[PDB]
This record gives sequence, C-alpha cells and structure tokens, in this order.
Amino acid sequence: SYVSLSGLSAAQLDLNTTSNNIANANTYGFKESRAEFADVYSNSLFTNAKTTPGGGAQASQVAQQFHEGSSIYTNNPMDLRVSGTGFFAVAKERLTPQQNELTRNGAFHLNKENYMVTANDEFLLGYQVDPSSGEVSSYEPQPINIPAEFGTGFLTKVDFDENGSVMGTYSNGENVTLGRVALVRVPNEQGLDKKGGTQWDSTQFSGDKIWGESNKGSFGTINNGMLEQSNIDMTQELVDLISAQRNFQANSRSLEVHNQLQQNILQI
Amino acid sequence: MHPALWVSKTGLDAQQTNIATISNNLANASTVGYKKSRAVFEDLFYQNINQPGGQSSQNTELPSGLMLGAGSKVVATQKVHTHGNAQTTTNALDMMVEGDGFFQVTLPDGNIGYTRNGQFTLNGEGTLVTSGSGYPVEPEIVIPEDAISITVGTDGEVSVRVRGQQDNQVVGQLTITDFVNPGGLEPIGQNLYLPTGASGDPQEGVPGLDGLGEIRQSMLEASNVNVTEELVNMIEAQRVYEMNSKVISSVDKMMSFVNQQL
Amino acid sequence: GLGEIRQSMLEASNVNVTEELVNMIEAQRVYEMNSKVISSVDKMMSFVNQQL
Amino acid sequence: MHPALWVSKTGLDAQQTNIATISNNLANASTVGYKKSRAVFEDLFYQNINQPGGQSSQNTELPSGLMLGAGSKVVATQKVHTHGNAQTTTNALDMMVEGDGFFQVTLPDGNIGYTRNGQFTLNGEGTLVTSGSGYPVEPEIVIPEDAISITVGTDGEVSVRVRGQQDNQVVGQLTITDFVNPGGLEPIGQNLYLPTGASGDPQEGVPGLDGLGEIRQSMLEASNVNVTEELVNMIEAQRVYEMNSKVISSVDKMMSFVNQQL
Repeated sequence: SYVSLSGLSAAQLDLNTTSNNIANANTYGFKESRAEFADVYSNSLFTNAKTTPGGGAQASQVAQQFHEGSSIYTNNPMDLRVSGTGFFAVAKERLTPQQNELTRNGAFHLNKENYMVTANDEFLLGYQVDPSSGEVSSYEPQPINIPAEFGTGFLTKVDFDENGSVMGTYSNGENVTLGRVALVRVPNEQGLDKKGGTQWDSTQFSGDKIWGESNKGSFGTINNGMLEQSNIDMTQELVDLISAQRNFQANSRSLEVHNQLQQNILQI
Repeated sequence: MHPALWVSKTGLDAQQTNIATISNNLANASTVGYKKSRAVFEDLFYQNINQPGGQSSQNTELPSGLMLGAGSKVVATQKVHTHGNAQTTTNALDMMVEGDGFFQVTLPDGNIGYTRNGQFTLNGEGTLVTSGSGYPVEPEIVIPEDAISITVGTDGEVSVRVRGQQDNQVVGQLTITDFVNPGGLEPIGQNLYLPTGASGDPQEGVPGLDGLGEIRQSMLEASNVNVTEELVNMIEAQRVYEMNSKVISSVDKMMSFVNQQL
Repeated sequence: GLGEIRQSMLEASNVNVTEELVNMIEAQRVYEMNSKVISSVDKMMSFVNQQL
Repeated sequence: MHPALWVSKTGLDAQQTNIATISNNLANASTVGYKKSRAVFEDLFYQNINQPGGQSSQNTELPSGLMLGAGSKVVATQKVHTHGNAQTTTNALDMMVEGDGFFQVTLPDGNIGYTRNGQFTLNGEGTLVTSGSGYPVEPEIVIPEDAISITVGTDGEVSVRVRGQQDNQVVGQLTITDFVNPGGLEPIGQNLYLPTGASGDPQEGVPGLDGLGEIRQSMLEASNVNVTEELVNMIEAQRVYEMNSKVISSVDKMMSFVNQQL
C-alpha cells in the first residue's frame, strides 16, 4: 500500500508545485519550479534478486528553473531589470552590506534619506566610483545614495546607462556619477536557497558569489524603465494541472485495489 | 494441511507481486527516463503420481498421467526498455538520448552508474552533475565561469560561448554506454542502473557513432508507462487474486465440516 | 557491502498480511485436529474403564 | 487464556490510539497554528524461550532462537512542527510567525503559555489579548484610545498612529520564544503549549534576530494537516485493526472447540 501512497505523495507534490507557480503569475522576478522524481529500489542480502518490484516514487528535488522572464514596460527610471545573467545585490541593513541577498525584481524607489531601496525597505548595493574617475575604484559593495543636493544644485532626473552607472543631474547643470549598480552571479543558480519575497541567498551547492559590473564578462545588462514578470507559461501550467490530477487518480485507484485485497482475506 | 491450500497460497503471492509491480509503474508515471516493468508468470514443478508414458500393460502406455501442479510464481520482473517520448524544455542542461545508450555517472563508492534520466545541473565548481543526488557525470564537464551560454552537440561535444570570442570553446566531450541486454541491468534506485552478468559488457563510445544514440539538448525522455494498460492489468490481477481466495475459503470450510463430522 | 542512508524516508514493516492470515487458517485447523485425537483417546480410555 | 489473545489486544489498542490521533488531526483541519501529530509504534519485549546464540553443543551455537513477542504499542505521539501556509486577512490584530518562534501569553495561574495561534484582540482596557479565552500577551501591549491605525513591525515593534501627529507612536515590543525541541512541548488545549523537560529551556529574543522568525501582521498560519495523508493512513490503520480481530476471533473459536472436545 506504501507504493500507492508514494504515487499519491508524488502526484500531490506535483500539484502543489504547479499551484505555487500559478499563484505567483504576477509577482516580479519569480522563477518557476519543477518537481523532479526518482525511483526506489531497496534490496538486502536475504531478498530475492530476480523479481524486484519497486518501492514507489521518491521526490528527487523541486527545481528552480531560472530562464529569463518576459519584461514589462513602466517608463519609470527607478524600475530596473537585468537582461541576461545576474541578480541585484540587496542588503536588509544599510550599515552591514555583507549580509545581502540576491533578487531579480527591480522595483526600487528613494527612502526618506534618498537611498535606493526595494519595496521591503532593503538597501540596494553598488560599487563606489569617483565623480571624475571612470571604472570602479573599490569593488566592495556599498548602499546606493542619490543626494538631493550636490555641489549647490537640486536633483532633477536620475537615469542608468547600460553599464549600470546611476547619473543624477542637478539645477546647476552638473551631471555627477553617483555609482554603478552591483551585479551578482553564481556558477550554479539552482543551488540557491529561497528566502521570502522572490529573493535568494548563497549556499555551498551554488558556489560563491561573483561580484561584477553589468555588460562586463559573463554578466548581462541593466535596463531602467522595465520590470521582469514571472517566467511561467500559463498554458503549460494549466496543462500540468491536467496531467497531475490523472496521475493522482490512477495512483488512488491502486490504493483502492490494495485495500480491497486485504478486505477479501478478512472475510474467509 | 491441504494441497489446494498451498497451491492457492502461491497463486495469491504471484498476484501480489504482479499488483506490486503494476502499482510501482503507476507511481513512476512522471519519472523522467523510467522504464516500465512487467511480471513473468510460470508454473511450479508437478508432482509425479502417475507417470505419463508409463507401461500400463505391454504395448499400451499412459496417454495422460496424474500430475498435480504445485501452483505458480512470478519468476522475473522484466524491464521494458523501449524509448519514451520527448519533452521540450527551456533548460540548457537537461539532455535526452535519442536511441540506444546510457549516461554514465560516478557513484560515491567509485563505480560508474548508468542512467537514462537527463535532468542534469552544476555544482559550486561548475562540474556537470545530476539534479538528484549530485553525482558527477563521466567524463567531468567543467563549465567555465566566463561562459555566457551552453550548447551540447549531437555528437556529445559540450561547448560554451565566451564574451568577446567567436568560435565557441569546447569544454568537454560526453560519452554514453550501450548494453547488449539493457533489461538485465540491476536497478539500484535514483534512476540508476548497474551492469550485471546477464547485462553484458559496457561498450562505450561517442554518442552518434557505432550505433549509439544522439544527445538532444533541452529535451527530456518521458516514462514509457501506459496508464491505460496498467489499470486494465490491475483489474485482471485483482480477479485472479480473488478467485484464489475462493479456493482457500472452500478448503477452510471443508476442513471445518470434516472436524465437526469425522 | 553496507547499505546507504536515505534521508526523509522510512522502512515499513515487511509483514505480509496475506501470508499471516492463511497461516492462521492452517494453524487453527491443525490445532483443532490434534484436539480430535485427544478426544478420541479420551473416549477410548473411558470405554476400556467401563468394559474391562 | 491464550498468548495470541493478549498480543492482538495490544495490537488493537495500538491501532485505536493511532486512529484516535488521526481523527484529532481531521477534527482540527481548520485550526490556526495547529501541528499535526503522528503515532510512533514499537514492539514490546520478547519472551526468551530459546536463547539466540546459546550453546547447542561445543563449536555449534543456536543460530536463531525461539523468542515470542508480546505485541506492540504506540510509544509516542510526535507533533510534526513544520511550518504551515499563510492566510492573508484584513484584521490588523492577528499576526503570524514566519519561521521559528512562539507567542507568549499569561495563563490564569500566572505561568506563560506558548502559542502559534496569532488571532489576538483587545479587552475593554485595550490590552492585546487572545481572541479565545482572553489571555493577555507577554509583555503587555495596551493600545491607547487615541489610536486610529495599529501597525506591528517585522521586528515585533508595535506602534500606533495618532491624529495630528506625524510618526507612529510606539506602544510596545513583541517578543517570541523558540525551543530546541518543540516536539517535546506539552499540548494543554486552547492552542497553548507548555515547556517540558524534553522541550528545552525557553530562549526569548527579538523576533527577527538570533534565528527567530518575523512577525507578519494581518496574516494567519493555517494548520499543517494534510487531509489526504490523514484519510489514507486512517484506512491503513483500520485494516490493521481488523487484522488483530481475526486473530482474536480465531482464538475464541479454538477455545470454543476445545471446550466441546477436550
């Protein structure tokens, strides 16, 4: 009877994973999941080896499919997106940016202190560059600050180029580079452990974080005015709902048959 | 106590093994690269009461002798190693073997295990491993950190593209192993097989030469279980199970009657 | 030759309710039949005491 | 009278305990912050008729001995303290722990009980109390009558908003307690727990530091019961229950037969 319950457990896990994907059809930066199953074959020294009925179906791993999601256009300079491979670096505490998590949604804004933060008031991290210098001076990530006054002159517009550099223009007609958004990549994206709010953290199965600039090396570009929706396909998810129910029903029939066998002997 | 009690006991055991095999097939109806199994039935030895062919008078032999069977058993659980359908996926690291062949991985004890499941991934070092227990793939395929995309050729050559460099760099070469009798493999779980005596020697080569199958990138091989056949066989095995219990029920009632009478 | 450890998995009992119940059928019947012999011997000894 | 009668009696009681535990999970299928329970079976002692490994002669010891079991019993009822799903509600006085932790309430006797149920309310004095019997939450969180909107932070900082006054006015700080072994907690009813010897010392701290969970306002934690698992297990336990009744029924018939023959 446990083999049938293994099928029911495997099928219900498939339903729960698909239902999770459908629920997050509108969350920004969501990466869908796929339930992977494996076989069970246990034998001992005293077990016959010629006939080997399986032990059922085992859950192998709930994958974290990381393909690029479709982009929405909001015409908002504070909404960002990574076109390619990479995640944004976001720290919950401004003082300590080492305790940071990886995210894919770029819905940012300015706090009351003019720090570019997420919806959860978590500070975005970036590289510190001199106003006159070019490339990154010190590679250590720091929270991104866009001053209201620089000189003086009051902030007028903020825009991001393909290199991720945040540029703020002021009343005095002075364009000052205030930094560039840091991009993080890992050798294994599916090894990242999932936190809340469409955010990940580094693990040992995912390797170490790779800090780099946008449009440099293996990293992608940064586009402002765009957001990335969920990377799920509604038709595929709805169909997977169909196939998973007809596998819970088939397995439940096997569970029903096994019970009726035991009832048959109990009436002798 | 009664000969029919033991014969029907073997009948119940045989159908339980058959139903257990069918129930396992239904459980793995979504397992990638799973091969369905069917039970093989055979009759046990026959007790020799009257010898067929015995010389019952000169020039006259017993046309049919009194030979009572001992029941039946499931002698083998034969794996049906036919190809499954292809699932089109967007992942760049899940592969399919189009035709005969098996992916080879390194088991923790040091031996090489052979699998049909193509759901692969990477570890922290970039080595191509499985998406389950993370077994390394033989031969090791290390994806460099400078790669922007991964392409797996039909011939198994794994190449990646590096920024600012045309003519994508080859980072590995996959090899797949075929068996003369893949049904003789020992399933050790986790979608893995081990070679046995009846399986034959593992013959290795490039995936696409010497009769080996091709490697299909971004494609998965579905299980070959036919739920329609599994459910119908489930009903038939249940009927044979219940009619064997009727013999036991009849034998039990006979013994109860005799004890009260004799 | 040692077995492997499988996390998030349990080893169910290996008892076969089909075999145990049929064995119960055999055990009950053989138990009753051996009681028939003792009852038969009991009647035999009663007959001898009354006759002899 | 018969060894099988007592062994199967322990089997019947073990399954009755198992079904009672299963029925409890189904009854609390909509209770907020309820952790399902699982019965743990283990066999009783074995009578030592023949010692396994004892000497049958020199250079020959008994390979297997005659050891009769005494039945089985449910030795523990373990709470599966896994996190449940989060329900979004419009109420502002019901909170949830996202992660490890337990809310603290003051019992009538003066002790502190730990609850995963976050459905709170106010009494006439405005103190934040549970929505059931009304046990105040430790430490006291009294809402002033001038409040127009109540917000509870992720770090447990409770604050209100006042008309004609910018910046939320802080009114209190929530603290939650964790345990090394929450399965050792004593269920005392009313969605309340108590610390025990096997639970471990209570460790209190800010909700969000030192591994504690975070307070989610306007969100409730559903029960982790899976009716699919409970119903399937209840069918299995029912079959095992009828297995031990067949043994008792057969034993009774044997004693009836002996009472008439012997």
